[PDB]
Amino acid sequence: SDPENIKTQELFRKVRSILNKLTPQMFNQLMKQVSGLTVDTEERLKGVIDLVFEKAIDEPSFSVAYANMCRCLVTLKVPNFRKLLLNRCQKEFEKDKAAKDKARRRSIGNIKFIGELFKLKMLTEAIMHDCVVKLLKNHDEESLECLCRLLTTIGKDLDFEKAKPRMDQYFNQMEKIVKERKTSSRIRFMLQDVIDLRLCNWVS
Repeated sequence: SDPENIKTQELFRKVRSILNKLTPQMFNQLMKQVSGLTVDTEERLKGVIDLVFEKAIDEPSFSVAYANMCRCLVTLKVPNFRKLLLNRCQKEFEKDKAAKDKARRRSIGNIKFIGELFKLKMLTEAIMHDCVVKLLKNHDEESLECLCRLLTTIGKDLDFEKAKPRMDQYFNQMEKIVKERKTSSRIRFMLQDVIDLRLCNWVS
């Protein structure tokens, strides 16, 4: 395409610039920055979105920022945003199903980001369940703490009358992890907190 290839180039560079400020940008400045972008193509929206995930995978810690970034991009029409997001998210999942004990570390980062996106309504409760199942699968301290923090924050939202059964199972799997002391008493107290919470109808 040649001349278009040039604008797609500048777009991507502008987006890498936005993401590459060593000091995470807050929402307001994000809206002004994103308004200086031209995402007029699906290949472009998908590329920008890819750029964001790649950054969020490198610095999971700033996933609140990147999620806010995404929150700004969803204010654009292109010849369907959440769809590309979901698709992009399930990519890590559909790929995680394929030191594969270091994949857990990367998995924790991704889930933190995905959870940040879910908190801004850009993702489905269905993908959160995938996350929970993935966290229970790996029963290491990091995964469990991620699980405890996640469920503490979004637990009741996921706890819908129709999801009650799967949630019932998650929590019974956690109690089992407690009962068997192959985990630190610390993680065991954290686990018992999420269980206490739920038993208390998610009221503190």
